[PDB]
Amino acid sequence: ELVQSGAEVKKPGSSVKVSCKASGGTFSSYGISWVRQAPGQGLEWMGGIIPIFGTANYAQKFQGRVTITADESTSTAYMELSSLRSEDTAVYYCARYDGIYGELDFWGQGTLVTVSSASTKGPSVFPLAPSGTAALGCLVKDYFPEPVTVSWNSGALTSGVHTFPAVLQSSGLYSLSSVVTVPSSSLGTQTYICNVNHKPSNTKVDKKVEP
Amino acid sequence: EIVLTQSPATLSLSPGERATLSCRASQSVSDAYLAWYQQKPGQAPRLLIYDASSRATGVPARFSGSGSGTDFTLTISSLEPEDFAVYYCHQYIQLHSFTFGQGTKVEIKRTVAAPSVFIFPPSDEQLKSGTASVVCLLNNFYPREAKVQWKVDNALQSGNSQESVTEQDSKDSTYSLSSTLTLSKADYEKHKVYACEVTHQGLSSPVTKSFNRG
Repeated sequence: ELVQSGAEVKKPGSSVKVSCKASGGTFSSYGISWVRQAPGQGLEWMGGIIPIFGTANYAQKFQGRVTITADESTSTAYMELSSLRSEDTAVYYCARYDGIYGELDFWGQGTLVTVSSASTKGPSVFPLAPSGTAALGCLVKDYFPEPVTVSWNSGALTSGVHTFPAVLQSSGLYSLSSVVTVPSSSLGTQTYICNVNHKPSNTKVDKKVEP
Repeated sequence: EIVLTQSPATLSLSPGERATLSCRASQSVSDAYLAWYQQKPGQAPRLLIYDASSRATGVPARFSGSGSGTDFTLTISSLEPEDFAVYYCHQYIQLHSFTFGQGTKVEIKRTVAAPSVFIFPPSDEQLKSGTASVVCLLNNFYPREAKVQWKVDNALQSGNSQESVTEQDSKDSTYSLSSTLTLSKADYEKHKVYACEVTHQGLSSPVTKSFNRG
């Protein structure tokens, strides 16, 4: 596994520094690459590092705008991109490759970087109340930036769960609903909680959904 | 430097059918420093094939690849609903330069499915704050095309609903959809009957779900 840092907002002109933490410590033999993905766009390679040497290649596009480093002690690598403009909003993935090959055999979970001159807001969570199957859910309204994770019963319920893509409202805040279909019969007995986490604002909220 | 060209941009096929995706290189990447990745919605790319033809651990047998020089292919021999994804080729002949193809979007065709429709009234908690969101859910339908129209009392409302569609279900290839009508508390309290009317080819006549403000 490769563990990446949480998503962030940065204001235009500044610089971001994303962390990628390796498995166990045996990232000795292996390289680490940074590939980014702009929304609805392809995969774009920014650069690689072979950690035991602290040696970095970069794409021509990201010349001396990007700097990639490894931390030999606690086995983490970093991509630092500067002079962030609107175009740099993207998910930043780190991935591991073998120096004698080059396939990216393992990837980090992704790090969303929203380049915006707009402040971080945590969301409000409202219940979507129950109507032989019944829909119930949670509205997750007015947050910034993306993303927000939504789980049901701490992970006990995954079946029939649709969590929608966020919309950007005319206010410039994101909103999203997460719904679930369950048996009608279980309503007045099985209790249902939605577990919302907006990491950019340290907001964990758990909300019970009753009719 | 090396430009990878993927073709076609979109492949729309049913389960069982064969998906063959092409990837062309601007110069030779040899006995293949060429790899394929699968990217399912909301997820990191996953390695499928490397060295043009080598299958990675855990990747199902129905995936294979071939090619050399500048012409390559990835084949999903018998497509499965779980194969909904964007697929990317990647060349790595010189380790100082990794490039990727623009991806091919594999979409899964299926039989027509009717949306189960639900309507949600605003929470009291949201109303105390001075906004009313009304949520209409169209669940597990196919194809994408749907018409959601809001009816307040019985006049057609416009201009203050947003839609969002989920991506095709990995398991049954259906879409779900939410229409959210957002009004001020004052605007909300102007009317009584809030109705969602769904037109889809899975239904003989448009279904309507409604509640009376209470």
